[PDB]
Amino acid sequence: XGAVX
Amino acid sequence: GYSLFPNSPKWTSKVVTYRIVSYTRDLPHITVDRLVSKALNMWGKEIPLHFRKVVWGTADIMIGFARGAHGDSYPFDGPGNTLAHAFAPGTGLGGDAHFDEDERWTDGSSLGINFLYAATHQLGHSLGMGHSSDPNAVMYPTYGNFKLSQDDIKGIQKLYGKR
Ligand SMILES: [Ca+2]
Ligand SMILES: [Ca+2]
Ligand SMILES: [Zn+2]
Ligand SMILES: [Zn+2]
Repeated sequence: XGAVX
Repeated sequence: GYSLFPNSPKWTSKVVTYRIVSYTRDLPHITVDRLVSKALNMWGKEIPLHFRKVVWGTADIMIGFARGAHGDSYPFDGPGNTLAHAFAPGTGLGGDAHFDEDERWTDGSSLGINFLYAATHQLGHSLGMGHSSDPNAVMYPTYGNFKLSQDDIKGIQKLYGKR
């Protein structure tokens, strides 16, 4: 892969 | 060109800590340490932010290698498919960067995914970069001797200001 949390 | 995350999350202090929590069998430990620093400094030279390394406990940016499920909502998946992933700035999981141990990683002298490139992409996410529409950008969504593109620099400086 960029993830939010 | 570049994108950020919604509501522009960013680190709020002038210093951000980081820890390499787990290593890969593919490289010496010192080699991973030196490449992570180099990746961080590519972004750091452009902006008013400094990185401090820690060796124990919790740091802002937790970096490591893992096989399979490893405590977040995005478990790794064996050889192939997903390679790595990272999170936007914030408490807890925010900022962290994870690499799948079930690939092959290289410092440039062997077969593998180029770890310096990969770490620069993932740590761009850890500082608040999203994906770019510009193919020349380190932050382009697909993996494809290097530098940050002009789009990468414009985006990071939009979020932090200029050094
Ligand atoms: Ca964190
Ligand atoms: Ca995988
Ligand atoms: Zn990405
Ligand atoms: Zn993860």
